[PDB]
Amino acid sequence: VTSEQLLFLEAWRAVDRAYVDKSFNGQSWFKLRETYLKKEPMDRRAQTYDAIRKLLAVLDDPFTRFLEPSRLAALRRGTAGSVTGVGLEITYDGGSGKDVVVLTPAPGGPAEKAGARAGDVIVTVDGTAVKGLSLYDVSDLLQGEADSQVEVVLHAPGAPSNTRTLQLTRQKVTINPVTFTTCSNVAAAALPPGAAKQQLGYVRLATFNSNTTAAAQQAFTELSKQGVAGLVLDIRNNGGGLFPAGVNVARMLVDRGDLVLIADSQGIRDIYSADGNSIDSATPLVVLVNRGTASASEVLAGALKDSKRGLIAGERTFGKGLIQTVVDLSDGSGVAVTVARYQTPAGVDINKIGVSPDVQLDPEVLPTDLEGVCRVLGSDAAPRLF
Repeated sequence: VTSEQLLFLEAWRAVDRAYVDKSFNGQSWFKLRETYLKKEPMDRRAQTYDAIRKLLAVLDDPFTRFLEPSRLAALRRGTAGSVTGVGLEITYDGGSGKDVVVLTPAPGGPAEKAGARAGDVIVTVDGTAVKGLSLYDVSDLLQGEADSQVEVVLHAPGAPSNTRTLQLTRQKVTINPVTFTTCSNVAAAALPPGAAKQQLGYVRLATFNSNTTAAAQQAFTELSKQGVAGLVLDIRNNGGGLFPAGVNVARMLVDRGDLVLIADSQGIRDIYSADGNSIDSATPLVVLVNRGTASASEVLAGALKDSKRGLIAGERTFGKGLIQTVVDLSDGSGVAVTVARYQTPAGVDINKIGVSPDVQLDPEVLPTDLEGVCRVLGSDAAPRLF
């Protein structure tokens, strides 16, 4: 057994042990391993890399890929530079014919500005058809020199005809995780049953990152302090990002019971529950969501709904429920692998299904800016949130 063969095996093993589906997409994982060891050239590192890649492909899971030591490192050093993008976070389609689609059009970003919406299929990036490419490959296409341009062609799902050809200028897009306000003189159409007052606390979590937690905490604390009659938690177009932030937020609102299950073809492998340490467990709550509501955000929504902590209003969410992790190799290289799936507290997959609203509403109706928000809520055509 050579060093190179030993390395290929670390990769094969990473999947053998961690993969989400222990039937390996109806393939004999073990048979593959032996076959490859006998048939695939692996005398030089570069070739062992090709072998791993070839191996990973049989699973037919676009999220599962191999990463070379440099790319891994660079992923890691990540976010920094004059490297800029177009305000687009991506993922693959919720039922894979293939497709790379928009996950999140960053608020006030180029893509956003141009009309790109969550869920839109990306056909090409500067002439190259992106279908089936690694998300890493795609990110690279969209990324580039500061203030430079790139052509993105997209179409609405199921309408390859209805395409739009975006000419985008690459620029850093700073984003804020949390904003909130108190809306006063709120219309009644918008108040929870029996509101002592016409005031709603509004909390906008546009993103789940490392800053979300502290800002959300503070927000709920103040609002509770003010005794608003109801809370509006807006997670529309929030790609999810940081899972832990999603859980911390949910613990702020739900004081007991289960929040989210981590499952695979084995059964439940892990679970996250309330820790009892909430900020507000009593003010009536409504959560705004939409098709751009994904991953950690959907976990939050699911927890709020299933526990009966709040109603869900808007339109069904993204349905992005897979969990990928990177397994590092001795190499310094790594295998990004899908290892689990989020399920709601009720035992339902987030993947494909998403979170469904209790109050079906046009998710467009409400603005995202504080002023505009209070304006629509305190008005004649204020949405019937509750």
